[PDB]
Amino acid sequence: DTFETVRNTIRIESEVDESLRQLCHEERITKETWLEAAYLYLCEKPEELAQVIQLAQERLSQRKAIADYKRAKTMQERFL
Amino acid sequence: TFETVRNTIRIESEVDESLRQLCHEERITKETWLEAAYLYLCEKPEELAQVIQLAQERLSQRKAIADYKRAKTMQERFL
Repeated sequence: DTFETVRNTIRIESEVDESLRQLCHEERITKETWLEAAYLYLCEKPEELAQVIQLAQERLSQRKAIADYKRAKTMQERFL
Repeated sequence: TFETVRNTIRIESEVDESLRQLCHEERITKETWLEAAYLYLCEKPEELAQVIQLAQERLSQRKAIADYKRAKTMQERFL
């Protein structure tokens, strides 16, 4: 049947990753599959997915900060 | 003429705890030191441009730390 698969590389915060990876192992699931289940479940619970979205971009905005921190702290030692 | 301006300062934690340790064991106050630091470095352009650059980063540093603090704290009750 028509069931292709698409490959992309994913980076997750360590504390969350080694907990999701533990849940996927705790229940005989795959990381790529738990994401699929969540996305299909939330996509049909729209008032709930809206909260996930704002949480996601607030995690990305959070991510830029942790990066921009090291962006500068590295640039500091180039002068200190 | 001689006047003084009363600016409130917010110094990074590790450095502040180190300047106060310097001035206490030197018979100095951190504000006179700041006067001395500026008066020294401004007469020496090439080194000024460096402490400018170190500052430019020292501020980008803390303003990035500010973006993080606000992002998590809004997540914290966003659940």
